[PDB]
Order: sequence, then C-alpha cells, then structure tokens
Amino acid sequence: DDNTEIIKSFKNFILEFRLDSQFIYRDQLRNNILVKNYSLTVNMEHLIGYNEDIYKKLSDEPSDIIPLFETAITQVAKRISILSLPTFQLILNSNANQIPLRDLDSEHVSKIVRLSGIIISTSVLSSRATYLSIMCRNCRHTTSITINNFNSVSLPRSCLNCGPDPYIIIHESSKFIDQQFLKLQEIPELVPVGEMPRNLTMTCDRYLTNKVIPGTRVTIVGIYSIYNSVAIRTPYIKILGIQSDVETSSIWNSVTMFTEEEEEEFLQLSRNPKLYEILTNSIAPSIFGNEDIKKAIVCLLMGGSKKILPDGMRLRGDINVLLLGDPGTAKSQLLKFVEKVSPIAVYTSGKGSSAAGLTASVQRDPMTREFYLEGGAMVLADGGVVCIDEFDKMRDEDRVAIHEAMEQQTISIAKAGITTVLNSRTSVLAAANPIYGRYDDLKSPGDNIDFQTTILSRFDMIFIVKDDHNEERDISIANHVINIHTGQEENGSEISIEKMKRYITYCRLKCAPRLSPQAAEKLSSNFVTIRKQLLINELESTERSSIPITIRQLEAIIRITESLAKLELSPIAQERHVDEAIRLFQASTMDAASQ
Amino acid sequence: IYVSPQQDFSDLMKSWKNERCSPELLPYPHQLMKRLLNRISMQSQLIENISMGNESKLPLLCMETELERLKFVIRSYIRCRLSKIDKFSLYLRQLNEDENSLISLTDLLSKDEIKYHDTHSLIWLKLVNDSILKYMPEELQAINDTEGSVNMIDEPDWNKFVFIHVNGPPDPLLQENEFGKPCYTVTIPDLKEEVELTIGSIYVMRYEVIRDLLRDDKVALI
Amino acid sequence: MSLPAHLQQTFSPEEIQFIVENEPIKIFPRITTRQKTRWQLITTDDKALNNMVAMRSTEVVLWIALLLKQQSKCSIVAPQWLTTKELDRKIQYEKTHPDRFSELPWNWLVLARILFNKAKDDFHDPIHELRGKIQDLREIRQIKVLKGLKYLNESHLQLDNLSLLEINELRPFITEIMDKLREIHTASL
Amino acid sequence: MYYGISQFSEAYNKILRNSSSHSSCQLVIFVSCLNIDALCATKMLSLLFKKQLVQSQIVPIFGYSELRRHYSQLDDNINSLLLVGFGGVIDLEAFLEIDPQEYVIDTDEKSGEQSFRRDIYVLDAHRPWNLDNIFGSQIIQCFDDGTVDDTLGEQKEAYYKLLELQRKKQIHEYEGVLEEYYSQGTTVVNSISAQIYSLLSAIGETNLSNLWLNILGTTSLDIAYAQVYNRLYPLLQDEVKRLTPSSRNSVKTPDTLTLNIQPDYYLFLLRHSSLYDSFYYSNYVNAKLSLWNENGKKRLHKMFARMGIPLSTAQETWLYMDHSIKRELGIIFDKNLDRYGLQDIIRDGFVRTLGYRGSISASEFVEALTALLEVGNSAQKLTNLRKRWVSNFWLSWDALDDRKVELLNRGIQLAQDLQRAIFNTGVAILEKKLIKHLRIYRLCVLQDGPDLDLYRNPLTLLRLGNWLIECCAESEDKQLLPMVLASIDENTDTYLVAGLTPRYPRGLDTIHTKKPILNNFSMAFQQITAETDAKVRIDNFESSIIEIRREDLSPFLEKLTLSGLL
Ligand SMILES: Nc1ncnc2c1ncn2[C@@H]1O[C@H](COP(=O)(O)OP(=O)(O)OP(=O)(O)O)[C@@H](O)[C@H]1O
Ligand SMILES: [Mg+2]
Ligand SMILES: [Zn+2]
Repeated sequence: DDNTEIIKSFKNFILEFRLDSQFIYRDQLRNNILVKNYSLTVNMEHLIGYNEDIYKKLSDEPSDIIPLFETAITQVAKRISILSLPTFQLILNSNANQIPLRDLDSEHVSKIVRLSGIIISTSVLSSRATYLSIMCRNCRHTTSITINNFNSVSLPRSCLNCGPDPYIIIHESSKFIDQQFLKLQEIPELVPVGEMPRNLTMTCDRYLTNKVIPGTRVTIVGIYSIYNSVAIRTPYIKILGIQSDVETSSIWNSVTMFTEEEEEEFLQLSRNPKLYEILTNSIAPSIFGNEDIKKAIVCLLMGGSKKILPDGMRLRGDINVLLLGDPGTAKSQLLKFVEKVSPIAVYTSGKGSSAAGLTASVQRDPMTREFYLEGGAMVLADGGVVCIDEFDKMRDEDRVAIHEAMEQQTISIAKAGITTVLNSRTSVLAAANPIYGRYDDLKSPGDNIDFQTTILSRFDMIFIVKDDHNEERDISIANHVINIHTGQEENGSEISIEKMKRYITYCRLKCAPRLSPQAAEKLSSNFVTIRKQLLINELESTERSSIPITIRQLEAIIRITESLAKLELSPIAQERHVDEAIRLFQASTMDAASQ
Repeated sequence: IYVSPQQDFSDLMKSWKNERCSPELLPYPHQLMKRLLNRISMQSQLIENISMGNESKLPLLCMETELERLKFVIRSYIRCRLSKIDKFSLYLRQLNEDENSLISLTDLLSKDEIKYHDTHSLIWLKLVNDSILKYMPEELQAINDTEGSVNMIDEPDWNKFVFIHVNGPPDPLLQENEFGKPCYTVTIPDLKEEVELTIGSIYVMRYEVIRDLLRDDKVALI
Repeated sequence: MSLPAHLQQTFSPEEIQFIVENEPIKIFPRITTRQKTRWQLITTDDKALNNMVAMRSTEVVLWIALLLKQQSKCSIVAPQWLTTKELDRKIQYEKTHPDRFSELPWNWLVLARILFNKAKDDFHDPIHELRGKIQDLREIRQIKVLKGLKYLNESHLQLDNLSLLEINELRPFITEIMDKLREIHTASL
Repeated sequence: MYYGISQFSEAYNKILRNSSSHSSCQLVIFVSCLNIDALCATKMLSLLFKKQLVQSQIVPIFGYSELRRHYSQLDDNINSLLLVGFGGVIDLEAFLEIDPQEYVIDTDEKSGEQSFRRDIYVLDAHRPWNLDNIFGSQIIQCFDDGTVDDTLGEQKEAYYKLLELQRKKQIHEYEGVLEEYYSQGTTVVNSISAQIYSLLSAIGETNLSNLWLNILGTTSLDIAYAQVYNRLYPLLQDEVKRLTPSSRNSVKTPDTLTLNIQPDYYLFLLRHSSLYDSFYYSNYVNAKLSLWNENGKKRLHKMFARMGIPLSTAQETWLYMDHSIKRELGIIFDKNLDRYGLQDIIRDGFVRTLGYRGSISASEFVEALTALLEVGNSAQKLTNLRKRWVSNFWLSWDALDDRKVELLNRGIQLAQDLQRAIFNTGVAILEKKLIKHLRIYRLCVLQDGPDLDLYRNPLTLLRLGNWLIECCAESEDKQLLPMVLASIDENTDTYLVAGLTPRYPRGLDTIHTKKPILNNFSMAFQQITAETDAKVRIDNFESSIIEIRREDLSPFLEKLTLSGLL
C-alpha cells in the first residue's frame, strides 16, 4: 500500500534528479553496474532538495524506509542494465553535525547519526542470510524466505500434524552476504575529564566490509539501534557509510585511491626544483632550528627500498633514528609531530610499555577457552613508524624484545601451542636521555650511554643533541617561542599535513630507486675511511668505542641515499644524493662517535 | 568538372573525411584546391572592399565566419596530409625510384607537399647520418634496407578496419539481394568470404576490399 | 608532428559538431531581407537568406541559423523527430526489437545537445521531458551496443542505424580489437 | 551635461551609434574595484552590450591615481568611455587635463555645437554633483536621477551667472552660495543598478537575471544607507510581482527558477549556518544583547531556552534542522523576540531558488560577494596590494554566474571566517576600552591586534567599523557622534584612517530619523592635509579614507580635534 508509493518516490529521484545537464544518479548507477559494484552512494543534501518529504520519512523511521529505497534502486538498475542482480546497497553521505561518541543515549535510538572515532579492532567476516530455501520435516513442503538486515526474523513456527518448528533450511539453494564487526573508540581529545575512553560496537554489510584497519580515524553515518542479547538492551550502530583520511585499500593493495587529477598534482610537486627544502621546512614549523633532525625525519618517513635476493635473503628498507640529548630539546614534540604526519604511526612511552605490549601477546578467549594472538604496538604500526618515547626508561627485557622486529622485521612467537612468525615492517624513532640527564663532557662517552652496542648498531642515525648556552641562539629561540605564544605561509615553502601525508603514500607506493655504479664506488670508499677513523680513535683511547660502525651503517647510508632519491621520484640514485646522505651520516653518527 | 561553390565545398569535405580516416595517402585534388584557394582570395578581397565602406552588419559577420570555417577545413586537411607524408616518406621515395610503378609523386602530391617531402627527408637523413649511420660499416649504412632481419620501409596498413557508409551511385557492380534491396558484392581473399554491402547501411570493413568503391565514390568513410 | 596524436585516425567531438552544423534547418525569420547589402557566401547557397519574409518558413545552414538566433532575429523550428510523441514511439520501437537500432537521424545526439543549449524557447514540449526521453533512448542504445560488441571478428561487422557520435565513441576500441584479431588470423595462415 | 531619467535611451543610442563597429573595439568601462553596486551595474551593462555585439574592454580601478594612469594610457581609437561608481565629485576635465579644443572633431557655426572624438559618461550615485561637470563641460555626460532638476535650480542660476561675469556685491553673494553648496558633506542618494534597470525597461530588455542583479545592487546599500533601500524597495516588489508567472501549482523541475518575496531576517547567513550562529554573529543581535561579554551569552541562551528550541537543535546546520521547528520559526520568533528587544529582526526579503538546489537570499548573496572581494585569493608593496584587490574583483564577478556555484560557496565560507575574525577583533577593542570619547568624535586606533593584516582592505575596515557603530554606539542612549577608526601595518609603517558616519537607531521611523546624516570627514581631512605637511594619500574614491604615516597620526588628530568642522 504505502510501501509501493514510497518505492515509486525513490525510483523517480534516481530517474529525474539533474543539477545541470547530467543525470547524476542514473549515470552513477550505470557506471557502477558496469564494474560489478551493486550499490549507489546518495548525498542527503540532494534528497532534501528534490522532495523534503522523502527525507522526513527516511529520517523519522530509518530501518523501515532504507529497505524500500534499496528495492527501488534494484528495480531501476534492472531497467537500466537489462533489456527485457542482487538487492542493491544504499550508502549515505551527510553533513549533519557529529554527535560525540559518549553523547549517544536513549534520545538517539533508531535514528541516523554521524560520529567519529578510532577503530581498535576488526572481526573475521561472517555470513548472513539473504534468501533461505526451507522444507518441512514431515510433509516435505518447499518454501523460501527473504530477509533484509535491518532489525527492529525467524523460521515459521507452524507448518503450511506437523509439530512446532517444522522447517529445516536447505543450504545448497540459499544465498548469503558478508557481515563484519568493528569496535569504535572515541577520539582522545573528546574524552571528558578523568574518564577512560569508551567503545561502541558497529556492523557493516557487503560493500562496506574490509574498508578500515585498526588504528585509523574514521567518520561514520549509521543507525543507533539496540539488540537483545532483563529489560535492558545493548546498543550498537548499523553503519550506512564510512569516510576515512587514510587510503587503506591503496596501502594493502597496489596503488589506488589516487585520481589522475590528484596524481598530476603529485608529479607537479615532485618536479619542483627544491622539494627537499619544502619538505624539510614543512616538518614541525613551530620548532626552531634542528634542521639536520628534520632532514633525518624526512628520510625516515620516505624510507629506503627493500630487496629480496634470489637465494631468499631479505634486506631491510626502513630507517631507524635515535635522539639522545639534554632536556628541553623538543625531541618529544618532534616525535608527536611525526606520529601525526605519517600515514600509519603509534606513539608509545618506553616506561608505560612491555615486551608483550610491543610485538604481540597471547590471549585466551573466555568462551572457546582457545588461545589466540593479538598484535601490539609494532604490529599495529606495521608499514609505518613507531615513536618510542622515554627509550631509556624501558626495562632491559622489554627493550631486548625489540631487536628482531627492528632488524629482521618479524615477530617469532612460540607460546601456548601458537607457533608463527608475524610481519612487522616498521621504522623506529626513539628519544632518550643520557645517564646523568645531561650529556656531561667531562666523563667519557662510555659513561653517558647505558645502551649496549647491539641495540645501538640497529639505529641508522644517532643524534647526540647537546644544549649549548649561546646568547644569539637563545635570543632567536626566545623570539620564535614568544611569536608562537602570542600569535600560514602556504606559498610554496610549506605544505599542510594532509598533502604531505598523501605525498608520502604516493612516493612509497610508486618509487623504489636503485644505486648507480658511481654512487656505489663513492659509498664504498667512504665506509673504508670511516672504519679507519674509528680505529685511529680507538687506538688513541684504551676504551672500546660505545657507538659502533658495522656493516649495518653502510646499509644505513645506502638506505638514506635511496630515500633521498625516492623523495623526488627519481628511479636512479646519483652522487648528488650520496653526498647528502654522507653529510647527514657525518652530522649524526660520526658526530656522536667522535666525542 | 566544376558545378557550383556548394558542390566544391561538398567535395572538399568528402576529401577531408576520407583522408582523415583512410590508412593510405589519397591522390591530391589539384583542380578543386586551386579553385578553392582562388575563391578564398577573391572572397577576402570582397570582404575587405565592403568593410572599407547598421543593417549590413550581419551579412559581413556571416561572410567572415564562413571564411573562417573554410580556412579551418583546408588547414586540417593539409596538416593531415603532411603528417601522412612524414610517416610514409621512405615508401613514397621507393615509389618514385621504381620505374615500373604506375603512381608518380607529381600526381599524388602538390608542389608544396613535394617540396616538404624532399626537404624534410634531406634534413632527417643529415641528422641520422651525423649521429649514427656514419659509424656503422658500409653494409648497415642505408636508411632504406629491406633485406635485413626487419624491413625499414613502413607501408600503409592495407587491411585496416574503417567504418564505411554505403550511399550508392550519385551501374554494373550494383545488384539486388533476396530482400530486394540494392547491394554491392565484395570478396575478402584472405577468408574466401563474400560480404553484401546493402545501400544505406554502415559496416566496419577492411580498407583493401572497399578501396575501389571508395575511389569511385560509392562509399564514404565516417 | 603536424597532427596531434589524439586527432589521428579519429575525429574530436568538436569536429563532429562542426560537421553537424552544416546540415540545413528550418527557421522563422524575424526580419524581411527580401526586397520588393546582400549575403554573398561561397560554401552554401545564399538565395534563401536574400529572400526572407517575416514569419515565413525557410531553410538555411545550421550555423547561420544559430548566429541569427543569437541576435533574436529568428526562431529555430525544431525537427519533427524531436517531439515527445516521436521519442516515445522510438523508445517503444527500441524496446520491442532487441536486435536492431531505431531509425533516428545520424545526428540526433549532437543536434539535441546544440538545440537544448542554444534554443530553449523554441520547443513546443517541456525541455525536461525531452531530456529524459533522450536519456532513456541513449541508455537503451548503450545496452544494445554492449550486447553487440560480443561479435567482433576478423571479418566485416555491421552496425546499422548507429549515429555519428556513438560511432565516434566506439571507433578506437572496435577498430583496434578487430585489427588485432585480423593480425592473429592472418599470422595463422 | 546631464541626462534626465528619460534621456537614458538617447544616451544608449548614442553609445551604440558611435562605438559599434565589428572592425575594432571602441568602448572602455572603468569600475570601482571595491563597490558591489558598480560590479552589478557593470555586469548588467556587459550583458546588454553582448546582446547587441558591441566590442568593449572592462578595467577595474582602485583610486584616482590608477584612473589618471589608465586614462593617460588609453588609445586614441576609443570613442566612448564609461565610468561607473566614481567621477561625479571630482573635476574630471581639470583632473584628467582634458582640453576641449584638443578633443574637438568638427565645429558647426550654424548648430552652435561641437563634435568631439571622445565621450565620457558618469554613472555615480554620490552627491553633491561637481557643478563643473554637470553644467560647464560637454565631453562629460552625467547620468542624473532627478536631483539636478529637483533641488539644484538656485545653484544652476548662480553658476551660470558667475560664468556670465557695484558688481562686486552680486559676485560675492554668488560665490557665497556656491561655497555653501560645496561645504556640505558627501552621501549616496540612489543605486546605479536601479538606473541601469530603468534604462533596460526603457528599451525593453528586462528579464529575471537583470532583476536579480538589480536586487543585489540595491540591497548592497541596506547596511549603510537604509533610507535609500527603504525608498527603492516598492519598485523591486512591483517588478518581482510583474515578472513572476501567475501560477505556481506546477511542481519543481530541474530547470524551474523561482524568485519570491518571503520573510527574511536580520541574521547572518541563516540558510548556510546554524540558527545559533546566525544570532551570535549578527550586528543587530550583538548590539541589542551585548554578546561580547558573558552576560550576553547567558541572555542568548535564555532566549533560546524560552523559545522552546533545544541548544543541540539550534546548533545544528540549517538543512538538517528538525523540520517542525523550522516550519514554526515564524510563529516562535514573533511572540518571543519582542521580549528580548530583537523584534525588528522580522523583515521581508528576496529569495531565489534554482530547481533542486538550496535557496539563497539577496542579503546572503551580497555578503558572499563582499567576502570574495575582501579576502578572495615602499610604493611597490602598495601597488602589489592594489593589484591583488583588482584580482579579487574578477572572482567576485565570476560568482555572479549560475554556472559558477563553487565560487559562491567558497564566498560564503570566507564570509563566515571574516565575520568570526571581526567579532574577535571587536571583542578585543571593547574589552580593553580602546575607544576614546572626545567631544567632537570618537577615536579608536589599533596597534597590536592579533589579526591586523586583515584591515588593510578598506572593505574589511568598514565591516569592523559598522560592527562597532551598531554595538554600544547606536544603543546606550548616547548622543550621535561620528567615529574615527585607524589601523596599522608593520610592513609599511602607516595608518589607514577611516571616518564613519553615525547611524540612527535601526528601524525607528521618526522625523529626525527621516533626515539623512552626511559625512563631513572628507572636507576636514582635505583642509587639514592642505594646511599641515601631512603626507596624506587622498587618492581613494571614498574621500573619508586616507593613509597616514606612523609618526603623523598624533599631530593629525590634535589638529582634527582643534578644527571643529567635523
Ligand atoms: N624550538 C623549541 N626548542 C625546544 N623546546 C621547545 C621549542 N618550542 C617549544 N618547546 C617546548 O618544548 C617543550 C617540550 O619538551 P621537549 O620535547 O623539548 O623535551 P625533551 O628534551 O624531548 O624531553 P626531556 O626533557 O624529558 O629530556 C614544550 O613545552 C614546548 O613548549
Ligand atoms: Mg620528552
Ligand atoms: Zn508440514
């Protein structure tokens, strides 16, 4: 009765909506059916413009009208693609105000809401039924049921004598769809005073599955509903749309999510003669000086290139950076910026961490009594960067639990039957203090550093930041900080965080330069000289150097060269990059070792 | 055979479309182009004369716009012809060098086109002989060799597929089909197949087979 | 070289519009040029323009008609195939004959786009209805083209009553795929 | 000379007759870079000339120096020059060094008139007319709106007699009346767009787009010269009623264009922001509630609570707001507003809808255009800034085309940003009590604000000035006193002073409120600059705005206070 009229109304929107000379939804449908994507994304501002009455119904009773807009889409799709196809999914976009995760309460039950959060977990896909074929136990009578996944359905209780519940499902004739579960945590800043962050369970269907990964900020449009698991119901959100700032699909598979128009911008930016300067200036615009550390951070974000030799050996392609220095140097602020610019990043404190917190931990499911594996900081940061602050407060065991994941980029587990070798391809950016809090020049370098040579050799570049009291520099820093406190270039000398992050993603998924012979000869000669320099320094002092120079440093120089080449989308690394890489190595690691 | 300016424009457009879609370099319509250029000059002089001297505003606008249209058509036609000459320079040189061949460039090209062909060939040969060919032995020193592993002279794609519209005569080759409609019969020797080309229909045919019909104006490429 | 790579072997949409704009159309002059200066053209006929009378049907080239309409000195008379009823009939014909294309003119899409853009007050039917009908017809013909593309082969192929803009859209794919098929077949022998 | 209301057709025919030949361009239009009324009038004229195929050139122009430069750089093939939005007050013949003899083409003794190569047409709404242009010159042709005939007879008589010349007494009294006429201040009496629309109606080319542009031009004067808008409103209402189709029973279609006269409100961008933000960022609401302090916010929250609108609902954007409250807004507002003194928010305005798109009102369209003009994007830096503003002119001009809607949305966003910045700056000004209340005028000088780069544009400075004029100056039952606002820019170490006329309490019809208030700052500023070695720049079209050096402001203001002519 009314259902047919509602279906007719939503069908006329898809067939009559033109903003100029193009039918936006009719053409979107045809283009989607051609690539086998049975869905239509509709913007709710367009529906409020066609007929406000249709929006009033879709917002007053969402779980009753949404199922009738899907069938209208399916009918129009059949009319457009078939010359005389499952039920089509409807994905919604809205610009309504976002309700804070913790402000959702009884006043929003069964209503369309928009909210943001952080995805902390994702489930293994399940299978939900969409068309059952049933039969009767006694008289063997065949029937079918059709189900929409919008709850306010079960097998018939009485046959069509036959006892109660006479119907058994015939599986080889039924059809199913995909279902996923997500946990959404509220943003750290939104949380009220003295409160732990709160979770919320979410479910997505069909083409909204496998769209997010744990640890990524997302925006959700859905229905705040309830399901019975006494007179209380556990709330949850039925997703109707997902929007994210991270192209997770490009990151897991190939290069994707870059439009040709967007791609053209990246090539134009790469063609800039002084992209290195722009990127260096774009990191921490509010921190004065420390240019070398900012260049090192650019190289770390860019990364090197990984090689798999024919015999099977793999060569690490990531760069690890350590910041040792005195208080007030802005190491923690640099780490907090790097966590915010990188596409994937985790900020962790060495004190509030553990060996299982990093890597992976073995957990027991209370229901199935079965042990399973949950990823830690280094798994949650896979393919990105881990910012381990307070690296000196970490316990010896928890620090030792990081060697293999830092070098081999794998997390071997052998616990509770579970036996595996996970993958953790992450870059470590660590900040630490010397033993006495300040780097005391009076005592030998072996007295100011408690890190063992094994852990230190795993860092590509080591920065020993010393705070020297110079009146000119002090006045400059005072002026800069006061300007910050009392007080937008965007004129080719700096790019916002979003653009820089997208450019990092593009470069990582598009380029992997290789060394030319001249660079190889140059780097090889430099390694021989540096090793001789360590030996002359060692012969002079009975004490064995605390900062080592092993083959890992040669590989680190190669990685820095490759990252500098990749920064400009150059398929080959030339001497103009080798010189910069050698300069950075001398400015950080040989500088630390010389003292 | 001159008929009227309208007919001359119609043949110009026919030639333009055929040249754009054809794989080979068609013969140059000397008389038509001569008439068209002379008419262009005369019409330009007439427009200038009239302009030198408000109801007369619109006619002048129309004449100038028509002159622009005609100039554009001729420009595109000549540019396409020059590009084709660039692609098939060695092939045309081979035609001229052979004496048994019927076609001669003085008939297949205009004076400007022949001048362009000779000058550009000389320029490119100078460049390549300086850069590369002067180092190779005497054997590999020819820019037009056909006895090597790969033939260096590019010939037109004879069997290229081209959309055609069968518009009939403005006839011995014409006949009727089972349904009674007029039609043409052609044979594809590669497949030994005979294909009917009924009038008023659109086909995607090989160029070689319908080449004679195109030359006689029985079909026109779209 | 002399010719860009995107204009080689095919025409651009502007070239198709240029070709379409030389066909005659019917206009109602708002001025009386007939005498009881003078047009002097060389690409078309000028007798019709020299003989115009207010509110009297006459035929001129499409581009001249558009130029006159820009001055509010003529009202273009839309073709007979571009009425609501005729488009309904063509849609029905397409629906009942899954294996053939309707007998629309070879310039229906281009002329529809030009007249909708330029002469919006010269139609006797609401413009939105005509736009919807043309969209429907385009979708049906697109379905038919998609179905018919499954019969590409090393021999000829026939696409009757397919318009100029659609053929221009499909020319690269069809020609290149059939050329590759022919190359494979010929290599076979 | 001057062209009466009925002579606009004659002037247009002259322009067509002379500067219309498909061989070359012979028309040039100069436009005030920062005047919306002139922008709309020039758009109307551009469409009108495009219809008749007249080749032209449009040159945006900031200040008189640029005008002189461009006129000097004009070619000799230009037959007609159009000036829109300026030129009436200055002496064009003297200023541009125009010698009538040099510009003469042919002279006929029998006719008694001379023909000139060039003609200059003045489309200006400012007053008073410069009697030299109106009555003495012939190359200058001024588009009058009846003032010369209504209220300039005695001045005409005096000027003609003075040119025609015991006699010392008559000469003295005539120069005295002329000086009395020149002593009065400057004001705007009409809208240029209305004049161009009258021309179009005279020649019969009025349509819906032209009416939209006319409405935009006329409504651009609502904020300042409300008394002109109130006078021109009935004609716009009649035109909208005449052009609109009688029957509206037809349903919306993707092409339907609607132009209604619905209840509008004195709220800032009501239809593109929340109901809360419209009240919060409104000049009138802030004036009548003092939102710049906490008590004002408490009072606004009390008002919303009384009206029955939840705070969460009010802060929701316009499109997605609960529709029951949206429908009832007219009823809820009418009973509730009178209690809080915000009753005059109720108004009737123009709303235009394009099928299946959001409906936008004239006031919000004007706000978007102005915002695009303002923030759309030694002498060298000044020239660069003026070039940037000339660039912004074209963004604002593009925003007038229905094919460019992204530009309009971008303008609305920028307008919201600018209003937020103006609110913050006004809060900083009022909290610190930076306004000095002297006996002749009020003064306010900004020296260390946080967003001082914004106020280099005269338009943004006038926006802030209007905000201040409404709040705690229009109200408080204080005597009407003109205000001076100045701002500094370290990049050039100079001030941008701007005198502002006082305004009567809004929506208070009275005999004294009926009388208009003039702006005398031009005369006093010029007198002081001439007397003192000021180094002042008086090149801006609005004579009330000048530029001063960092170290001259104190002497300038001392002399201003001592002048007594304010
Ligand atoms: N250019 C700057 N250089 C140094 N500190 C800065 C700078 N700009 C701001 N700061 C201040 O630095 C403080 C952050 O501490 P910072 O990151 O410098 O410590 P750290 O040296 O890494 O740590 P710790 O003192 O524990 O060794 C913040 O208060 C920030 O205001
Ligand atoms: Mg710290
Ligand atoms: Zn049973």
